[PDB]
Amino acid sequence: SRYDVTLDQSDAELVEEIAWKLATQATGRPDDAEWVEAARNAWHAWPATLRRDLAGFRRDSGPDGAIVLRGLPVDSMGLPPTPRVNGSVQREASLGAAVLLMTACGLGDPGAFLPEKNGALVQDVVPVPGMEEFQGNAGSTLLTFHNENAFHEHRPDFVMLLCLRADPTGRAGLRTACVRRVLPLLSDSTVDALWAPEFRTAPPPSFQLSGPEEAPAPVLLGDRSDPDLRVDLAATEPVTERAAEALRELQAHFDATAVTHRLLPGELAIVDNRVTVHGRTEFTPRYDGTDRWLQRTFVLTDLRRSRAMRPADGYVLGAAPQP
Ligand SMILES: [Cl-]
Ligand SMILES: [Cl-]
Ligand SMILES: [Fe+2]
Repeated sequence: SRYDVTLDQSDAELVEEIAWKLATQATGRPDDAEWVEAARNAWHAWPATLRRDLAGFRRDSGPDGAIVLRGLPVDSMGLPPTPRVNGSVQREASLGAAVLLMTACGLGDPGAFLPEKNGALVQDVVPVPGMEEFQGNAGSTLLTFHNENAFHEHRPDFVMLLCLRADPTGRAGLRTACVRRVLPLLSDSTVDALWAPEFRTAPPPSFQLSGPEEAPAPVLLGDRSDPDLRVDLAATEPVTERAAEALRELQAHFDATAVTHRLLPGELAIVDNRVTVHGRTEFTPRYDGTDRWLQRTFVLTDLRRSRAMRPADGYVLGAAPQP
């Protein structure tokens, strides 16, 4: 399978060397344009085999709309305890930030949203005490299936998750479900419903004090046989009864066809957010610094499209127009 790639020893050693040099020698820090520029240049030093694998995935993300690469460099012996605060982000140069931002520049460009993790390009995904029931990074309850930032016009094209520390408890796993697997299984009425403009996905309160009551829109987008989708099973509200039934059937088939991944250190999951939803199983964190630790970076395949939301042609998307 070209969607599960283990680095051979030589390639893993070359990537480690490149990542260390970037992390230690590049001027500035990960969120600075000059550091992203260094990562972009560093990406082109990677082994050609890996660049070819990623280019292949970008061109065709396959029936599960996801790839896992294994054997990437993480400083396990140097890793501090897993962070325990909401909004934990990687502001300082590190091996993890190097790996993520280099890969981001290979697939497109990294990006982030000002109202989410303060627009940090490399974001920690860790369980936070008191946030157990929360539908987000910090929770440890069941995270229902969603496209990342489904409400947003310039939502991530890819979501990348690098594992620094595995969940020691064995109950946590990333779940990904692709529309390619479910579409041929869906009943005709459900398919019709999903193409109809009968679903409202409002932005979360963090993204606006508020205004424009979101116009109803379809869940399925683009080609009839190979559509994209835009859904959040927590946030998307059906406007009609048939839309409600359709979401229930959609969820059922996501659950039935989802791939569940327990990531290990040095493993990088890349999800095609145009065709694949993700979620996470419930688990019981230890909250003792040994818990699951992933770092996340979003990729925009055509950064240019979001320029109106990126002051100074930066990597942080805000808002506006207005009139
Ligand atoms: Cl490209
Ligand atoms: Cl996992
Ligand atoms: Fe998510």
